[PDB]
Amino acid sequence: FMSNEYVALITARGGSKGLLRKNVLPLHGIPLIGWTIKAAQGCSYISKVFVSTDDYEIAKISEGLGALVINRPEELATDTASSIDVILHAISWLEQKEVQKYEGMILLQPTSPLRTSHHIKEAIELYEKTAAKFVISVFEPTHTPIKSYLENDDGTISGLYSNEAPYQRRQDLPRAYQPNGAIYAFSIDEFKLNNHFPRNKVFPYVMSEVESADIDTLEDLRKVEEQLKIKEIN
Amino acid sequence: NEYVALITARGGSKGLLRKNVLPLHGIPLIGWTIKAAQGCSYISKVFVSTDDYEIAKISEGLGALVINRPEELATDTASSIDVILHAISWLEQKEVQKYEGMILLQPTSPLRTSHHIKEAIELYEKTAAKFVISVFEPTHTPIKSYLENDDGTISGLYSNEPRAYQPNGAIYAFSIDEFKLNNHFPRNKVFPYVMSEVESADIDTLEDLRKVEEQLK
Ligand SMILES: Nc1ccn([C@@H]2O[C@H](COP(=O)(O)OP(=O)(O)O)[C@@H](O)[C@H]2O)c(=O)n1
Ligand SMILES: Nc1ccn([C@@H]2O[C@H](COP(=O)(O)OP(=O)(O)O)[C@@H](O)[C@H]2O)c(=O)n1
Ligand SMILES: [Ca+2]
Repeated sequence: FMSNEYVALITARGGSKGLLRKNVLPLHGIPLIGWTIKAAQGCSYISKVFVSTDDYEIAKISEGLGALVINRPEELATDTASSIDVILHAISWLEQKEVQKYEGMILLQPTSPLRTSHHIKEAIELYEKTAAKFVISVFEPTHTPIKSYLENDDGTISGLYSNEAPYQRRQDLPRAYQPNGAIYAFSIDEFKLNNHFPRNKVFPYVMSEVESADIDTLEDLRKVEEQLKIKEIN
Repeated sequence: NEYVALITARGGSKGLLRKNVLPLHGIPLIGWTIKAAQGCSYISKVFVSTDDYEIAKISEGLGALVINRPEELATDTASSIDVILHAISWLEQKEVQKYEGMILLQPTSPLRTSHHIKEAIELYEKTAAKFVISVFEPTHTPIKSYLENDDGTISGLYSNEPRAYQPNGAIYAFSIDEFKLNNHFPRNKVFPYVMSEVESADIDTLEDLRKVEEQLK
């Protein structure tokens, strides 16, 4: 169908495998998660923004900004909790609590603050243009994996893709992509058919390595702060 | 075994302007590679293949010999094979000395030292290799990436999910005679010279150059 509706889902847990409270850390005057909430809200194609959280501060920040809160069960906020299970829970919550029927879900990670409304807009346009079942934001690494080698038992090496691939121009080879975790745009119906992410009609939404920045440490956060400060003062 | 170093440096670039001649810790970028080739005992002569006046002036000034590269071989479309074949042809006409191996070195790898070149040539001799290429093991293994299919879709490169190496572009040590009979890089008896990710730094932007400057102070 030509006319489709989209819902944004932001998954942010309180706990972490590190000694960092990532999702609420200040970045250029606002909590980290705020950059992703605002990117979703700023996009014309997004009807509603939902934040799935178990945390009081994340929920408070989210509601304050105008996003809707999906109260996530304890089991789904553990270090062992599966990405699929959180999505299925959010799909279930939406089907029971939200009257609007959505074709696609735009899953967005709070750890990708350089992914903007413009990136979401473009990813949804690609999703529609290609008749995709799943659009994932990716980047082309500086050292492309299509030009890599694998080690043989005798200690020699051979091209992973082909024998001539490591010596060929990157432009003359199929492109190899690395997902950056910023955007996962998928058909809600196709996700709950296999109860997992679609395996077919998967298209890449290409972003630069610079815009692919993922927050894991205070250094990652410091680097992005400087980048935003540099764009501010020029 | 006698070895000739070939440094391929074109004037043009898709990104960073005058890349090969930009200052890095007191020396033009290319000078780090010229000096790393000259500092290695196994290297008899150092040649710089360029289409550029500035690169040639810097190279001659550092004592390297200049191979004047034709315009078509300095384009964005120009093949790696064609640049090497041209240098092989130039060497066979303009050089009385016969070399068994060619050590192809990129000026964009300034953290690759004489020590790294010595070790790659030692591996080349010890293994009786047809080809030795400097590599690194990336933090994100290439086997876990996606490959773009013909219809525009993506799927896992290797499978839907082994030791992987990524060439860093710093050193290519191969037999000249063997390269001439194949008109391509050897496909067998290829051994990896493993370097760290940190020493595998490649200059493409002013940020890459600034990062190397900082880890050079
Ligand atoms: N079961 C989980 C795991 C991570 N996440 C969130 O997904 C983002 C990226 O996860 P991450 O790689 O930083 O992992 P942790 O910080 O949770 O150790 C973070 O913003 C998490 O808050 C979640 O919502 N539910
Ligand atoms: N057709 C070409 C392309 C690159 N090169 C050189 O190969 C090195 C690395 O090239 P590169 O991958 O960064 O691409 P460009 O700088 O040419 O855009 C540089 O020192 C280039 O000057 C060359 O000699 N002939
Ligand atoms: Ca873009």
